[PDB]
Amino acid sequence: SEALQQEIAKIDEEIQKCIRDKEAVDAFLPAHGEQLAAIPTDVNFVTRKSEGAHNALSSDILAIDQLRELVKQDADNARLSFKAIDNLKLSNADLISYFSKTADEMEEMMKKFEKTITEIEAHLTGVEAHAMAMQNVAVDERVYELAAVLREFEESILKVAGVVGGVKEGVTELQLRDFM
Amino acid sequence: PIPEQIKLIVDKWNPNHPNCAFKTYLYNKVDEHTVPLYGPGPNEDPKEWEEALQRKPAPNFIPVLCSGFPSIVARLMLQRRVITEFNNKLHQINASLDAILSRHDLDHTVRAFNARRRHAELSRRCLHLAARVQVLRNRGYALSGDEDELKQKLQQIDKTLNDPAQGSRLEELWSRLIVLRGYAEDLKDQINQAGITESDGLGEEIEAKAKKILEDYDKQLQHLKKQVEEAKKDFEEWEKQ
Amino acid sequence: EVQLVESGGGLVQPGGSLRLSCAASGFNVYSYSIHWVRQAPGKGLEWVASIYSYYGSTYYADSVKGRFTISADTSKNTAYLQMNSLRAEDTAVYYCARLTWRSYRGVHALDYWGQGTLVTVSSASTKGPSVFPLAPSSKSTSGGTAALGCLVKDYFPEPVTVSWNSGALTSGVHTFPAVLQSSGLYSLSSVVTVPSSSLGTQTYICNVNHKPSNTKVDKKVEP
Amino acid sequence: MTQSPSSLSASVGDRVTITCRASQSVSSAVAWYQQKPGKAPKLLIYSASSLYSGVPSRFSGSRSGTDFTLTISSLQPEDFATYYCQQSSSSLITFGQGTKVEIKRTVAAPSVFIFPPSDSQLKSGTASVVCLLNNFYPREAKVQWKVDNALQSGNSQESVTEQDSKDSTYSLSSTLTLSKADYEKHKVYACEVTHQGLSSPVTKSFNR
Amino acid sequence: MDEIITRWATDLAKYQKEFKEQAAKVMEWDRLLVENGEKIQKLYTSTYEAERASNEIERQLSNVESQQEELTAWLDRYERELDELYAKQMGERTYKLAEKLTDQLDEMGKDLAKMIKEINDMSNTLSKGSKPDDPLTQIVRVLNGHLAQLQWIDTNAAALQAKVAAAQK
Amino acid sequence: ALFDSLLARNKKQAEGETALGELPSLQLGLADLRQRLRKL
Ligand SMILES: [Os+3]
Repeated sequence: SEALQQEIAKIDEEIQKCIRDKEAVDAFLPAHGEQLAAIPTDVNFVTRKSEGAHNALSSDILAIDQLRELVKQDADNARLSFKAIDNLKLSNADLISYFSKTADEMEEMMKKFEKTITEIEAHLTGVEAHAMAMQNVAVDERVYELAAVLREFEESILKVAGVVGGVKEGVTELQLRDFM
Repeated sequence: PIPEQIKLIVDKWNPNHPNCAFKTYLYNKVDEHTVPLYGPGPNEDPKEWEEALQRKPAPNFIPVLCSGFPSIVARLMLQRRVITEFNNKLHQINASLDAILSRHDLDHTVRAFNARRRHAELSRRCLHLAARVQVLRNRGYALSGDEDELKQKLQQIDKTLNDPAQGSRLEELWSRLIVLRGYAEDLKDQINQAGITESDGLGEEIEAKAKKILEDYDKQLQHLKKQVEEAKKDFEEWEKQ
Repeated sequence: EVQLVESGGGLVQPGGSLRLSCAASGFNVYSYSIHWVRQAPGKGLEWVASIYSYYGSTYYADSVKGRFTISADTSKNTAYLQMNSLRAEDTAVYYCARLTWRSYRGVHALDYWGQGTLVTVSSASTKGPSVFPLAPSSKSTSGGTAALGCLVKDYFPEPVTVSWNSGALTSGVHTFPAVLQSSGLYSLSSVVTVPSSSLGTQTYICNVNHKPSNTKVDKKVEP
Repeated sequence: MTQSPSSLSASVGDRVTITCRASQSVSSAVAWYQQKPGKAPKLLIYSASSLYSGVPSRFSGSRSGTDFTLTISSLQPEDFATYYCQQSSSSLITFGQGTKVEIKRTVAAPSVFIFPPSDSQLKSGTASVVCLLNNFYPREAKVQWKVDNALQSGNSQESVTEQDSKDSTYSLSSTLTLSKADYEKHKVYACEVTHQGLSSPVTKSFNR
Repeated sequence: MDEIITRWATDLAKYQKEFKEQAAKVMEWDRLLVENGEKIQKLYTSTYEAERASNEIERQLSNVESQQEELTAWLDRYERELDELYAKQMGERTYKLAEKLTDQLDEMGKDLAKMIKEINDMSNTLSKGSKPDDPLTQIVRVLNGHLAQLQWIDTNAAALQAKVAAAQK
Repeated sequence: ALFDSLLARNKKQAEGETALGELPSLQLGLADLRQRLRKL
């Protein structure tokens, strides 16, 4: 009974010693689990901030693009003026187009002013009504508005998309008819 | 049949792999052309190995022998070791994005705006010089021809601007705005009590979803915009041919 | 490519007022929330106040509520800690720091600290030190170890610089931390251990300097 | 209640483990920080257990119920500094008392050197008697002045220097300030020191 | 003695059934790890791209910034030849009217801008004025932006559609 | 930080300046906006 009773002890001890390792696994799980679950939330966050920067830089491109062509025409218009003086110190028919151009340009800027003015009128006339109701009256109801807006924007985008597709295909038609 | 079950149980709880009963395989990714290596070792049944390779999730994966608990502990050890690397790299990305945003949001915006105003100023100066050039040199009294058309346009626009009504509309509008300013401010001060209802009423959860839907819309809109842009740029080509 | 420059600290009379400035470089201040943490000399770290602009929130420690006022200029991209009604217990090295990538969740940890600025609140005015010699009583023929030193007494504010033989002698030297006396004046003792036989042979002269008051004193220790 | 840290010590390469107990057991938000003398604090662990970037692997943070722990499996010559934990309850960030670790070595008694006051200081109307305890370990050391066999206290200040970089032994200056009046009225000035390494308290005295 | 073999075998099956689960969980975690890792790399790429682009924009705002230095110093240089021209002549009002006429509307634009800003202020403050840092006015604004952009798209697309009818000859 | 940049862009948008044409546009929202959308 000695060899047996000892063998069972050693065996059961070894098994118990293995179960200690099993438990050791069980212990080191939840922490590591949280750590793991943390990751996808961050990468799914950092990926968002990148999109923010990209939307910011891409927006910054058009800014310089505008500033590029602006200094370039100001470079030429300031150059066309000196060559006239450098010609004098040792083009009068040319600047006429430039002045008449500035005129032609401003001629619409005035129309823009008129437009915006008319809009402002049309808007404040609404402000009056809004206040006129707001004075007359004197959360959950407006939440419906947002949804009603968005579900309508979906539709509007889907409407525009058709127009866009129609145009694009309409252009490729001519493109085709060209080399066809 | 007693000393067989015992030996089989002693065999089950063991790393010697006589039907270890803790036999699971984990797939470790390895890029080519290292697939030809690995290559099991001491007590690997090609049956188990191939059967593992059989139901492969994706190429460039090699199976790994996890016999019992120390192995799964070790796998965890690695998983943490990579956890930290992941977080680190992610933070690097974060930091570089912060740097880019800090640059743009402050250093570049100011120079853009500043440069634009400087352009406007220099445009004014440029026209002023370009104007004086057409004065002093062209003061030979013989200034006519296309000048009439210029002063005609100038007179037209100048006459359109220098009108009583057109000039008056703005002045009328301003006061017309100030009326609503005072009225609104008064009516606002009167109903300046619903603050908690307002702040708490607004703060919600649908807002988060709305933001998402907005971003999606923005993407779709950008795509459409660029598509139309291309449709234009691609058409003005055909306009020539 | 990220740093927090801290300034605006220094000396001030009790009940006075100061404005600490923490200029951040490498990230938008609005996106993150900036924290202030002071450390009193010989003491541990003490949280002072937090600001997060994108949320418009401000939080202060109990020990400075109402008295202090944190802020931050987004355009200038800089944080500010306005301190009013100061006390002698507000004497501490003020640090400025930020949290992890944004918040992000509830992972409150200060990754990037600055080097901090020392704010001293005391009533005493500027005063130059007096250097007193600590003569050796041990015999020169004892063969053991002979101790010497100088006593830089009654000066304000900190810090002062003490050396031996114009930076020459440095082995065995000990310049103790300046302690605060009742009056509000600082005082220290700068000692040095040398062989017994070196007495008489080596000319020991302690060089003391105090920049804020424009004062320098060289004193010769003797048997 | 700004407090100073408990200074413990151990030999190089010893397995060290530090623990803070938060009154409110938190989900995460428990950062650990290191700080060397003269240098600002640096982040070690964040989110209770997540190791931070730019930190050796020997530092390992963990939790056990309401107790958070910072483990250093192998103490290195660069690991000798002060360590703080951080509670965060949205908000009011609370820093623990901190914990300074110092290198361990063999026991060495301090060299005692008593210095009477200068005659130039007595000219101004002051008398400062100094007692220097040079180069010892551990940092624990007791000092008591005696004026004509009369125990003094409150009038005697103490100042200690940082642990030496080479031999790792502290130096302690005990300064007893008095007025010319009280000073001149006495003769026997004895400085008693008590230390672990010494067999019994060595007293260094002088007669005016 | 069977009562021991029963315990052994029960414990065995019991802990096997659990070890399988643990392993499975670990596997799933690995999948998660690589699945994210790919995205991390994508972020690395995207970020590097952003970095390079920002550097480019930085470069652009120095050329455009120095072009406003040469074409300024020269504009100042011309003034000498201008004063020389004056010096030559010493030994018009219509243009001066043209410039002020062109310049006067800029002030109108500025004032109009001020007006619009104030109107926005009054409308925004009136609708909400106890939390100007809120997400409502945010959605409003961004959503207005989207409206405007959508309008632009619609109109321009309509213009291009009209432009095609010309080719339908 | 995307929506944030959308706000920021749409914020800087309706605020000046001297750009020879692009003046800040007034914001509408909700009631007027839906109809303004339908009138597309
Ligand atoms: Os707002």
